[PDB]
Amino acid sequence: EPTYTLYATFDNIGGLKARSPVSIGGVVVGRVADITLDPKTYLPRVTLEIEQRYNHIPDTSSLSIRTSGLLGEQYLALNVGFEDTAILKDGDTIQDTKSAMVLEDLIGQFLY
Amino acid sequence: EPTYTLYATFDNIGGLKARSPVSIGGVVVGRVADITLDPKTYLPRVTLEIEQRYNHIPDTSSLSIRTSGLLGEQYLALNVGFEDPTAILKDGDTIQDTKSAMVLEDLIGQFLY
Amino acid sequence: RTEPTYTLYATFDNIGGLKARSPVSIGGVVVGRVADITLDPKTYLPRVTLEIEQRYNHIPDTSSLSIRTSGLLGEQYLALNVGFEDPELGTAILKDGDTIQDTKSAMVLEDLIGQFLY
Amino acid sequence: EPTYTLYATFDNIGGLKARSPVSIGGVVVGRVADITLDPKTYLPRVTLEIEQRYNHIPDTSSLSIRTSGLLGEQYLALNVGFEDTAILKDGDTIQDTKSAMVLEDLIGQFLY
Amino acid sequence: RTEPTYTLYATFDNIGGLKARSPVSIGGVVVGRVADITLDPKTYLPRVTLEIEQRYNHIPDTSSLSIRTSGLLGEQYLALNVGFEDPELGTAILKDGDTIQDTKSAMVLEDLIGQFLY
Amino acid sequence: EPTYTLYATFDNIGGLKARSPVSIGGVVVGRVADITLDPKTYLPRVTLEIEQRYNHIPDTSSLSIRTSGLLGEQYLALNVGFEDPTAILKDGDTIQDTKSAMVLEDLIGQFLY
Repeated sequence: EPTYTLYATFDNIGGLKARSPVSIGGVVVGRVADITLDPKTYLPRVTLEIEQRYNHIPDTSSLSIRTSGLLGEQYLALNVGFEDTAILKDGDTIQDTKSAMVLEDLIGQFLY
Repeated sequence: EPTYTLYATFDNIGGLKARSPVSIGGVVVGRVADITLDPKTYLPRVTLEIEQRYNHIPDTSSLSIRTSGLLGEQYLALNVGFEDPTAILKDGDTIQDTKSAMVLEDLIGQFLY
Repeated sequence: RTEPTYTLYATFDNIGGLKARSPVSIGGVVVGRVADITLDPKTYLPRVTLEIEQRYNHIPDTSSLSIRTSGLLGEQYLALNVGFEDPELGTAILKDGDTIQDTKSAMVLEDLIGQFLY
Repeated sequence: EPTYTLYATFDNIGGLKARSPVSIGGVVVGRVADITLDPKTYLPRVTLEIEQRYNHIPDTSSLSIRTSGLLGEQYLALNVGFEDTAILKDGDTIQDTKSAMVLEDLIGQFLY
Repeated sequence: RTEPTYTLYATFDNIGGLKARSPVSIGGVVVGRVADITLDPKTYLPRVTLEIEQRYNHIPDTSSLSIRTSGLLGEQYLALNVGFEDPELGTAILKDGDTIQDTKSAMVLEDLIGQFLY
Repeated sequence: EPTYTLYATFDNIGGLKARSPVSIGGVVVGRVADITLDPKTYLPRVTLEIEQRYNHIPDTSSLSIRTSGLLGEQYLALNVGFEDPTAILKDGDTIQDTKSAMVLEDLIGQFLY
């Protein structure tokens, strides 16, 4: 499958790494190609490669970083948004992101 | 065993994959043959193969995606529904009634917020 | 050589992870083995066949089976709970080919989570 | 080390098996030698072998069945009772026992 | 060849499972490595030496370190949190040999359990 | 490193064994050399060997038995106490202040009852 490039910035990518999958409905449609840290914002930017056969994904789509079972690996959940506006293609950015949970933040929540 | 085909659409199939089992009462009656994503709806469509000897399963039946123990693998729980004046499923029929895999992050967000 | 056994049957709603050769415990002591599991072609209910060591012959009908797990990531097993022997009436002893009417099906991790939350 | 025999009856021995240790203060002083089910009571009877160098253990002592960490193995916690009456030796019984927890009873407690 | 780095130091109360070669993450992206851990012969406090890739040169003094775990049975790592750059005053940039004053020590499983209960 | 001897008595040492470490601030400063059970008190007495380079540890110091992560192994957390007009520990000294291993069954019994 040829792929098209997508970019996304998160506050915290956590356990996500190069080769991590991109799922829709839990089906893998692509892969984290590279992770790097903005020289200026010190915020991580993910580069995605999405199989071409999933070409009709809207800009209103989002990404969440998630885990696969309890001790699972980290993956990216692409949530397909409503169409009315455009469609993503090599070089487009996903605006709407949700950062990995931080186990220590949940323990501090769950206690305090 | 020869098998008969069934189809079912979920919002989220999570860890379910090709060759994942189909259980009834925890007894394996079949296998996920293929998972693919609807070209139009971007919703996963599961193709099931059920051993023929389990032919009298009604339309009011459901599937849930479940895990086998805590760190288990994902499987499909077919719940045989009550039969009443609908029909019986056979090669090519669809199961309307589905329940998508749980998402660890949604349960933690529930349990906290 | 091997301990000779007697056959017992039970029907559950859901046997979960239980399989052929799974043990049968009393007070956590193994007294036998799941011999076969099969799914009724008509009731779509699993029927378990048990082999119990002969030396445990005085088990009453009022006895139960629960499907349980051995620790958190454990294997599945059958807990046979010995019921009380009533001298009033109602209360015999199980022998080759008897059925255990009182069963409890495997717990379903998804049902516990759905309970615990909703 | 030569050993002396001790016996004990529990309602439920759970995951305890032949060769399981007998700890005092978390120090191993002996071993489950055999487990068997009373022909009449259908209650498990444990046979223990205790290293001889621990000879001054009173009758008022108890046994609890416990687990070593979360996914640990099962062991027997011998709790040394007060002396005023006697001392255990080859063939004596420990009256005071506490049966293994049953994971399904704790889940039913924790929910209902 | 290898990315050249700059040295940073930090003192914690308790470094827990953190060891030499443990990573340093920003937003979960690795920017460096624990180079050495040693215990002050006088303060009996652990002092960590860090090597940060040069290409991350614009980190402010108001930045912090927390010792964290990667999933539940994970390995220990250092979360460097980039602080705000104040144009009023008080707020420089770290260079070879600077110290990170703001630290948070490893969590102690026994302290969480003692909290959660008592 | 040459080492200096220390002794300490706990109610329950749990999973702690010979060769278990002694940490300060999570830095290993020594090893459990031997565990044995007092012939009289039936209480476990731990013999510790501490690297000599950590000689200035006060009597008001404590030991706790702890676990390294959830499924971790057991180790001894030496907490250096505040020094005030007592003394310093050296080959043969005893640590009064101890905390015995947690017992999973006691925490579950707390958490429920």
